[PDB]
Amino acid sequence: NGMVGELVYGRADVAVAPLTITLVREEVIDFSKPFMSLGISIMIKKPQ
Amino acid sequence: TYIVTTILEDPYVMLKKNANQFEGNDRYEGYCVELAAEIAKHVGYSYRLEIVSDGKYGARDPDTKAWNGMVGELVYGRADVAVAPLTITLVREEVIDFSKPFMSLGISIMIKKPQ
Amino acid sequence: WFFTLIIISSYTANLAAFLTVERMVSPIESAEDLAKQTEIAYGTLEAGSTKEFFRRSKIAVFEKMWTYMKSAEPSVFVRTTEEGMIRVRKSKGKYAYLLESTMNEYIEQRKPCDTMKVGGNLDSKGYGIATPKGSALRGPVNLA
Amino acid sequence: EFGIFNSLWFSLGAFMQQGCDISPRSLSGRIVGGVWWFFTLIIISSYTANLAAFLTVERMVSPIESAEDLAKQTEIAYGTLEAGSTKEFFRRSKIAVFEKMWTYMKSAEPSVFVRTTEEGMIRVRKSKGKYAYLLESTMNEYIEQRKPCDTMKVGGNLDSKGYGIATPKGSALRGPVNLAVLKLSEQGVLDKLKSKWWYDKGECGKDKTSALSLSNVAGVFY
Amino acid sequence: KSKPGVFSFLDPLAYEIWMCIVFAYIGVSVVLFLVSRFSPYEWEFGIFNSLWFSLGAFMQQGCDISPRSLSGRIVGGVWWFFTLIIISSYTANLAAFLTVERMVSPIESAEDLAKQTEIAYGTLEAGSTKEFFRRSKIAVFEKMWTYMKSAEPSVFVRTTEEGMIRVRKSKGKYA
Amino acid sequence: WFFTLIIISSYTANLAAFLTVERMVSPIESAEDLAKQTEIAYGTLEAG
Ligand SMILES: O=c1[nH]c2cc(C(F)(F)F)c(N3CCOCC3)cc2n(CP(=O)(O)O)c1=O
Ligand SMILES: O=c1[nH]c2cc(C(F)(F)F)c(N3CCOCC3)cc2n(CP(=O)(O)O)c1=O
Ligand SMILES: CCCCCCCC/C=C/CCCCCCCC(=O)OC[C@H](O)CO
Ligand SMILES: CCCCCCCC/C=C\CCCCCCCC(=O)OC[C@H](O)CO
Ligand SMILES: CCCCCCCCCCCCCCCC(=O)O
Repeated sequence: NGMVGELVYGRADVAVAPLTITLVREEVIDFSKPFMSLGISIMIKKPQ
Repeated sequence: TYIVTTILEDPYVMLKKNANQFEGNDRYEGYCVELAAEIAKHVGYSYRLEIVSDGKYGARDPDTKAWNGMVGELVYGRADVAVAPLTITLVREEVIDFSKPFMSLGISIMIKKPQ
Repeated sequence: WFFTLIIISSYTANLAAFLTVERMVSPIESAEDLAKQTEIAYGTLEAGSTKEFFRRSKIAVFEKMWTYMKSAEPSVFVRTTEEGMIRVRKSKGKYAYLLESTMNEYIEQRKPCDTMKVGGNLDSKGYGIATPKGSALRGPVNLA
Repeated sequence: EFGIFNSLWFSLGAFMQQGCDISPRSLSGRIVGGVWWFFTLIIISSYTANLAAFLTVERMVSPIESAEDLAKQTEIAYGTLEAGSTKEFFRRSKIAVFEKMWTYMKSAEPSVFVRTTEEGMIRVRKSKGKYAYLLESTMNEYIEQRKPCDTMKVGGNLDSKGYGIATPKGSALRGPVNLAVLKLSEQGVLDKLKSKWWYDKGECGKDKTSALSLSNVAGVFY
Repeated sequence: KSKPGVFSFLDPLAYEIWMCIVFAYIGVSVVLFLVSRFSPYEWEFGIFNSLWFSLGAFMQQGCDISPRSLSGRIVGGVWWFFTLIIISSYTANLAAFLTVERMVSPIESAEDLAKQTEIAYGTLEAGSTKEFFRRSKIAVFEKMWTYMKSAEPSVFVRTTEEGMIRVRKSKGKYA
Repeated sequence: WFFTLIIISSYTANLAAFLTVERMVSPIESAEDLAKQTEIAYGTLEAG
């Protein structure tokens, strides 16, 4: 489904979204080198 | 059997203290050596951990327009894969293929511990 | 005189106690910190990659966090990112949300400004530009 | 006899919890005296209490916590390696903060630059916290966990870059190697390896409060 | 075992502070005497009374007599200030001493030994204990093994007697 | 005067210490303690 679907089934020829590079998606499409590095992080209520 | 080029940089690839006592791939220890082990296990192939003679990460000298170091050793067919802390860059990307980064990093500030 | 001596010493001693513990208070500056303590609760989206990261994790800290999150009633997990954000806002510092760093930083700059990101990342991911397999755009886009 | 000089002496003695030769006798003098007595009691107790707090728990604070701090301040020096790409990042930056930092670093006497990372590390060590060295984050974290364990990394990263596995341009290993790296990343192998070789092998993984020395009361003697 | 020490009540301040307090006491008493007397306009602050005023000021017991001149009041005022700072410093540092003596948690687990670095520890070079460490799959013992590998001077002992004596001699730096 | 100053400071200092850090101590630390004491009761399963 989604943007990966739209690329696999020829409906689109590029995706420029925050699309996470992963093994499963790497198998079916080609990714570029990451344009934005990130990770999981902790958000807390700001101490006032 | 593939030749896997490498550089000497702690803690990536380090000569074990019992270097003379060991021979082969078990001459070396570190982060990158176990990475190469795992990569081989997943792909299949077998390898020997060669070390870049010059001991430098590659660069293209403008005067001669030649590649040195690991990138040179990889572009001129001497090596089959480089498992080292090579930085992904545009100039190097044009000449070789890189994998997705196995380690993200950046520039940072080092100071003396406050006392 | 005796009453005075006891009462004044009590005032001084208790004020020292107040100021000393106010000076021992360490915030959450890391994930293991959130893990080992129990006073603050924390959760993630019910459906998404973060939950999967936790479910499949072989690392001690994240295994512990998963065991906690699963064995938690009322459920720490939230329906949508907005729900988690509001739960953090209205929890009064007893709920921490766990989410992608980029969304965290974005939400940090949106009023109400009563959220912050603590510590480094637990994981490393990237976002990329994607092209169909065997496209001619691939190499140019990568270099770009 | 509360003339102005005696008034000043009464008040001083009240604040120092010393005596008085004379006390007020009127209602108005006693109100004044009473509130000054209450004020004194609170203020002195606050001084003692807070000094106890300070001496009980040690909070050591790093002056720097970001790159903009190195930018705005001037007392602390900072420089890179000439040989490496780090210098070049600054030389061509075109971000305000880093452009300013480059302008500083170029016009710095003596030379902020060093030849090798060892030289920079020693320079940071030797100085009492007046030189900050800019370098790759991974090397920074490694050095932080190695002996003598007297440095630290401060703030976030200034830029973002990656290390990859390289293969020759036409190679058939490419796709397999790429998928291998992604698989390792997602299985947590790479994190584990980094943890092992940075932290688990780390050399350097709130008591015995001392007598006050002459040095931290020398001012009162002077 | 903790045997306090007969004059341990002096511990909050260094020996040099106590000795300088005594010198300051004498100097203040002598200057108070001098500025109170040689003024021939008046000549109750002889030397003995000066010493008594100063002593009582330091102990915050007040006085039968206070200085009336400007010079005597300057002397008195600075000695009052000094007294206030020094006494508060004594009480504050004593609180600090007794508070941390009360925060100290003993070692009573393995991970406790593992995480810290102040205490060193070893085992026989040949034994099942060493094997248990070498093959250990959990964090704590793996970390302890890694530490024991990088031991200088060598933690491992030839005989149990050697280890026992090392513990005895170490003064709580070897387990 | 000197005695008074030390004693009163010791009282204030030690109360600060007490109020700063809580230490709860268990009365029992062994079976012989249950034996010697009589204030605390103790019993097992009626049959086991
Ligand atoms: O490729 C992906 N890119 C994503 C990018 C973003 C954002 F940063 F906001 F752009 C987020 N947001 C944070 C979480 O709440 C929803 C919105 C989700 C993403 N998800 C969903 P996952 O399945 O949870 O990873 C992807 O899959
Ligand atoms: O590909 C590259 N990989 C690199 C990897 C590392 C390290 F992290 F240690 F593994 C280092 N360290 C920088 C810190 O001091 C020690 C050497 C430099 C590298 N350089 C040189 P630069 O990028 O020109 O500075 C490269 O080129
Ligand atoms: C015979 C002559 C005697 C006359 C002179 C005596 C003066 C001594 C006492 C002063 C403190 C008085 C004021 C105490 C402050 C009250 C503040 C208060 O009640 O605060 C409420 C609180 O803030 C709700 O939240
Ligand atoms: C009628 C009354 C007669 C008056 C009697 C006079 C004596 C005053 C007494 C004590 C205060 C002296 C202590 C305060 C000394 C000031 C110096 C100081 O605090 O210096 C800090 C420095 O500026 C670092 O920034
Ligand atoms: C104004 C006079 C006040 C009285 C002060 C008491 C002086 C104590 C004794 C001073 C000598 C040194 C004592 C410290 C010795 C030590 O513990 O090492």
